[PDB]
Amino acid sequence: KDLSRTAYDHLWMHFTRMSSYESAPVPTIVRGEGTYIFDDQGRRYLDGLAGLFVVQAGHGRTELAEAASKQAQDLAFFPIWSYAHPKAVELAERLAHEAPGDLNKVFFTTGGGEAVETAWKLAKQYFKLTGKPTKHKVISRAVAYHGTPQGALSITGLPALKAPFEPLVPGAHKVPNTNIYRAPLFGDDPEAFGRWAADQIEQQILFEGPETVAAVFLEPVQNAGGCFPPPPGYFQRVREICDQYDVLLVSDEVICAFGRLGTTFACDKFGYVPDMITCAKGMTSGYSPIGACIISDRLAEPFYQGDNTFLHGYTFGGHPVSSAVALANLDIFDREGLNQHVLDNEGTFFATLQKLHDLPIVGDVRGNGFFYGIELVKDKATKETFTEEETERVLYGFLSKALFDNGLYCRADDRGDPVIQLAPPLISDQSTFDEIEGILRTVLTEAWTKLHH
Amino acid sequence: KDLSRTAYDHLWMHFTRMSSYESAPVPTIVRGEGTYIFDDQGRRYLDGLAGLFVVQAGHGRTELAEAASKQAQDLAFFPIWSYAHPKAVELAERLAHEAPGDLNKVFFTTGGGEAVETAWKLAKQYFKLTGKPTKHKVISRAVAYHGTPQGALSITGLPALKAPFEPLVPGAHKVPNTNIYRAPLFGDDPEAFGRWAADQIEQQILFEGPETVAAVFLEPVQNAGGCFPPPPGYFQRVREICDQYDVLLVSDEVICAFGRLGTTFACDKFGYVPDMITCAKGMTSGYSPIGACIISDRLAEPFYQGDNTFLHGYTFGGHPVSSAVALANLDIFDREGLNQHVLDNEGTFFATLQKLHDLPIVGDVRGNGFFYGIELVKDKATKETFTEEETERVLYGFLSKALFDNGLYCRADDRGDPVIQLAPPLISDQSTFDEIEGILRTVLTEAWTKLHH
Repeated sequence: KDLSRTAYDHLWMHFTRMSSYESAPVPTIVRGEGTYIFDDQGRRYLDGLAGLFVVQAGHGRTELAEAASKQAQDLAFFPIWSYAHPKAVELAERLAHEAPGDLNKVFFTTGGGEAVETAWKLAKQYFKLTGKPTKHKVISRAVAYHGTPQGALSITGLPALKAPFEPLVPGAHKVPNTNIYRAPLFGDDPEAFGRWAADQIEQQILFEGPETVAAVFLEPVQNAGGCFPPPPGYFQRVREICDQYDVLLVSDEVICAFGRLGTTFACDKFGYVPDMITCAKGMTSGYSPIGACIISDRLAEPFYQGDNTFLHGYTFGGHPVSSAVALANLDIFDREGLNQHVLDNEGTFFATLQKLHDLPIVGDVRGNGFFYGIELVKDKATKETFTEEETERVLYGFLSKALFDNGLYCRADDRGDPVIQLAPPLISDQSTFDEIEGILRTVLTEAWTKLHH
Repeated sequence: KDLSRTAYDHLWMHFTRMSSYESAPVPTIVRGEGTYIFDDQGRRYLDGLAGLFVVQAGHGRTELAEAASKQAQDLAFFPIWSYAHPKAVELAERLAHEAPGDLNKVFFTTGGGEAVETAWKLAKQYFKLTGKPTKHKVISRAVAYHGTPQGALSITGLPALKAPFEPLVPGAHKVPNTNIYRAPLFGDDPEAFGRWAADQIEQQILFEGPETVAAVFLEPVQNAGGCFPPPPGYFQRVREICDQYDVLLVSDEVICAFGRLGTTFACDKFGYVPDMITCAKGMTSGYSPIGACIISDRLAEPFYQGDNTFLHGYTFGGHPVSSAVALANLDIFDREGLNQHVLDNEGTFFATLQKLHDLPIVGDVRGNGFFYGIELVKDKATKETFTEEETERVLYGFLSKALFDNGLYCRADDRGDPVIQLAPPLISDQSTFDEIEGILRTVLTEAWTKLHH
């Protein structure tokens, strides 16, 4: 009314229908502690998304706050633009050490979209430097989100995010996602489904001509569309196809890295080695912006000869304070054994959510690690979806309001989506899982009453 | 212990020829205080670029370090994705209050390129929402830098940054810059030159068809190419042209805002009101990454009606810690009067650098505020440029090494450029200006001896 008004008048929120706050206060979060956040009235919510798949270590970490002030006092900013500073160097070494294979070169960004832009640009120049100048196209999955700058947005697979802005950067082609719950083919045969879904990458390579294709971008577990884990055999086949056709595999780990799946790099959870990794989000548990494109030495080789230069960069990539905070965050990971904690508890988290399958609105519960989706349906036997009117009234309206009002934050850009996603802080335990399931049961029971069956 | 091997092995530096560090140490900056930085050997350097046109208030600001820890302990991260947090709201209000006209809506980013992407995307959607769907093209100046994600990169006017990555986002067209020192026409008539240079924007709009053109992107003072201030009457005429043809004017103030020219928004230094401002860099004096696209209420209006949404965003845009730090930085500005300090000292800074005109290698001294370029030439009478060999040996090699070794940091991405640019912290004073001139005189005297006349 003062500050909800100030927000509506000046703060253009991201992925927000701003008219929603014409005659309703903007929900304003002011404090977090552990797994909880608090609004400007002191109401408490379980942070069911860890902010935005970010706050791995939990909120209120004095050690990360003090890491920031200690570094800012000493050197808050100097560019890594033909210069180094110690924390960037130390963090690049650490990330390289954790990364698989020969992924030893770290190109810092501030965000994930910036990292995706980096990976595509690097692929293009790599092929120019190695005598394959027509290699430029990229492949990614339907419904996947890979960011919003216009190159990343080409790789993105959500038409609603793209249609207002087209034309974008040429060369981005789509293949099916691995949502077996709605598979057009082989939904009853996970291994065949995985082989089919991977083989569609080969088909698109052949369609466009392999000498024109540079890269394939895949999340370990796809977020947008509603949390799709990989089918059996999928990544091994993708790697084989990329090898065969001289195409680079980019693991887009902006969500999945830094323990979300119980490993530092999520490609290790599924046993594949990509050519590049994009990451951001949980590198600092969100405490200071930073991301990276981590790159195979094989790719870097030509750029490190003679007068060659990757004429690319970001003012704030590799920022001293962010780098210090990332290192302190990884120290928390190591000291508290957060990656192992996630591996040791993924089974019970999944089982706790799966209890919701006895509700008539719940069609599917799926995920991996500390990352799950609960897909809502109008009828479980037919997997019937919602009408446009039901989506507005029951999902955007009733469901999203009810989850928040009953103490569970888990809706941001996806308020109108029929899948509820969860990605709480990695310090979450059985008590957290129980609190989540209990609120979901209450709210999903009520949601069913809002549907005309 | 020397970090040079760790850096070469893992830190892919931005805009860097990495082979330069195969058999030479990486210059490693570890600490800053005020206008100075220190390397890991304890040598001290004047920060002649304020890092990267960033560190407006100077290094070692306890106030900013403590602002970061205070906020991070309370709420380090929550997304502004259909939610607000108090520091983002407060900063949006403050930026809106400082911005001219009806520029009251603040769309936060982390970086400048992200902000430029924002502005172009917003322009495209705006025109779709207001029944002008063919408006999509952008105009910008030759040799201008507007960022590196592939939409921003289209607006960028440096072919070396673009050729390896083409094709980019269609619709970006170029017009002449305002480098009066090498004007083909009106070199000794600034007013005529200004009219001419603005008129070229109208010509390009006509060439492409006004109903296909969305926006014009211009820095107040152009960085790349070597510091080109606007000629008299230029921006007034640009604003007239944009109004006539229903094209949006975007002031790209990533370098120029936050006191670099003596005002909070640099468009105010030159007396024009753009439709959008892009900014980043000095918002926090670089202490924590954040930027913004600041937007006219007239542009926002259609997006705030009904179901309409700008489906765009960045995880870390408007970060709580960055927002807190930005507010504390603006507090320093207000209490110390840094904007006025720059207005009061720009004349003597410029006059001090102009003393270098008596050197035979110095072709031009130009700039505005605390932003200058010193253009080097092989012959002052003819304005003769350097050969490729001279550029490598004398500029990339001798000059850039000598500047650093004599105590002046002022070379990053531009080590091989014939223009030396300067943009020190805004706390710089006459002593700083004299220190700069003295080092430049030493090094430029020596550089002349390296050239075969």
